[PDB]
Amino acid sequence: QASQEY
Amino acid sequence: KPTRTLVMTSMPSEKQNVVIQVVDKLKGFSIAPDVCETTTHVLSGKPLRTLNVLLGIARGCWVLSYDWVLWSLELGHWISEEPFELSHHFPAAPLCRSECHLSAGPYRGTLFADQPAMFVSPASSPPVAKLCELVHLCGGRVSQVPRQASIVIGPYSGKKKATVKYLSEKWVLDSITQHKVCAPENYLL
Repeated sequence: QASQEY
Repeated sequence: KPTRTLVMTSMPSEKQNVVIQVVDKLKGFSIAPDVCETTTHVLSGKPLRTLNVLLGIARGCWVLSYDWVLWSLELGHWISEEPFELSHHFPAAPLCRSECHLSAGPYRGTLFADQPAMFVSPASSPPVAKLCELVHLCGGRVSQVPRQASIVIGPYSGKKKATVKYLSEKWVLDSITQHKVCAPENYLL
C-alpha cells in the first residue's frame, strides 16, 4: 500500500 | 555505522529492492522508514507530496529522483544530488536544502517566522504531532491550547472566535511546498 499523498 | 539516513517514499517494492541493494553496495547510509533527525536524503519513486516529502523539505533534505540511485550504482559511488532534485514538483525542496547546507548549528526554516502562534487540531490530517513538527521546523510557533493561537489548523469543534483564522491543514502544506505563506482566504474552514 502507498504512503498517503497530501 | 553511517550517521545519516535515507528514506524512500512513493517507492514501488521492486524499486525499494534496488535502493536497498545499492545502499548495501555503496554504504554511506542507513535506510530509515520515515524522515527523522538523521535523514539527509529522501528518494521518491513518483513525485507525490507525501508526509516524508514534506518532512524532507522542512528539514532541508535532498528530495531526489530514484535515478540518483541508479546512476550512483553505475558509477560505483554516490554522485552529486543536484541534478536529481524534484524541484519542479516541490519548489521549496532545493531552496530549503540550500539554506540547510549554509547553516552553522541545527537548521530551522523561517518560512513561518512572521506568523502568529498556531494551534493544530488533534484531529488533523496529517496527524497532529507530524503537522506540529512541520510547523516548528519551518520556523512557526506551536500552541498547546486554542486560546494561545490566532491561527487554528484543522478540524475544530470549539466555539469560533472573531479574530482567529480557522484554516485547513493544506494551508500549512501548500506554504511549505511553495516556500510562500499562502493567502488564508483560500483555506478557510
